[PDB]
Amino acid sequence: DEQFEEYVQNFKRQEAEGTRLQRELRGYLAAIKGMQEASMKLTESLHEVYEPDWYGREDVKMVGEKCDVLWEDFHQKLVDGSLLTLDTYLGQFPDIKNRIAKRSRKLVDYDSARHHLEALQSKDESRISKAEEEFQKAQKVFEEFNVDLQEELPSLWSRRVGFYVNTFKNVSSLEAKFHKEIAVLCHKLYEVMTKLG
Amino acid sequence: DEQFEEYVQNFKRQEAEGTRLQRELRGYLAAIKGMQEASMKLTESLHEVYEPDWYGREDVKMVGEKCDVLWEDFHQKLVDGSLLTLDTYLGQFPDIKNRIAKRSRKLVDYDSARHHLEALQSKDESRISKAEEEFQKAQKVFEEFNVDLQEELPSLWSRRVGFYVNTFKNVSSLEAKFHKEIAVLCHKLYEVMTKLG
Ligand SMILES: [K+]
Ligand SMILES: [K+]
Ligand SMILES: [K+]
Ligand SMILES: [K+]
Repeated sequence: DEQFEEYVQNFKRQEAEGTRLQRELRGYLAAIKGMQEASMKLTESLHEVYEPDWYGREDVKMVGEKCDVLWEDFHQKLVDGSLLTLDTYLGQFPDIKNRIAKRSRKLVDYDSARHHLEALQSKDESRISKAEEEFQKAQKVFEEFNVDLQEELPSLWSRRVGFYVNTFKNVSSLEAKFHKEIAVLCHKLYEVMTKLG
Repeated sequence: DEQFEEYVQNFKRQEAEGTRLQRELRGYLAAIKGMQEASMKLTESLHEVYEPDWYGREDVKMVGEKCDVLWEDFHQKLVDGSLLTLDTYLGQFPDIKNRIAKRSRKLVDYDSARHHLEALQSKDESRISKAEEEFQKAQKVFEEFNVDLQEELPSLWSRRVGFYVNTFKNVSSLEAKFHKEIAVLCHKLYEVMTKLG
């Protein structure tokens, strides 16, 4: 009885952790959009202070071009990857929410239909059998909602540990390939600057 | 005469390019502060979803720690380096601005004192000599402002090309060392995640 109240405390928590992760992942993606655009303004002012063309304009426009492409693709891979995966995972929660509440009421109706056992503690056989049909009906409805959730709540909580683990794995790996690749483009820009000065 | 008007058009432009570069460099630094804090929130939610301690918490807290240090130091090196250098360079402009205007008026006073040559086209010797003292005085004042600026305006415009060049050199080099170093820390996080899953 109290074992299910423990599954609810675990569900309501797992839901908060997940919506918090979505918030902070939307915060991280917005900031990446912010450094991309801010970095692009900086490269554009360089392109203005370079006319006509001196000591490698073709190796400045190319660097500035594929830098924007790296930022552009990295943001999108996080949007279409780890953010979408987290949205679909959180979409599981509103239906389970409605059913946890439905079961709770179906439990009251079961316990009210059951406590009406005073009827068979006199008896009117036509009213006993009428109450039996309303008790058996209440027991089958409660057990339909309860049987499913008793499985689904500890089964969602189990895939929780490996869910946060897989999200951060794919994020850190997209980061690593973006930072390792942009570091090279940044170095090419430096090497073109040293050619000038 | 018109050669100095060309030095002013070059000064007023060089001032706009510089204030624009400061704007866009303050934009780039603000966004870096934004990705640092957003990345830190993301690592903090990981630290929450990790209790008690499993498959390397000491190699997650360390990664998250020195990631913040890289972001922290990179932002500061741009603040104390290339942004300060650009602020001090732009601080040269308001005084030169005041003197370009001062000279322009001193030129009118010179030309008004000079055009008063009609006095020696009759003559009153006491009024000629009085006008001479006011013409010679106006010529020495104009030439004091003009001689300096005739040097200082093409001398500031010359250090312009190599100024933007040195700013972007130091920026791209701080970027490159930050991105190359964070790419390694990001990879360590991935390697600790794979250990778990
Ligand atoms: K863009
Ligand atoms: K840049
Ligand atoms: K901080
Ligand atoms: K991260």
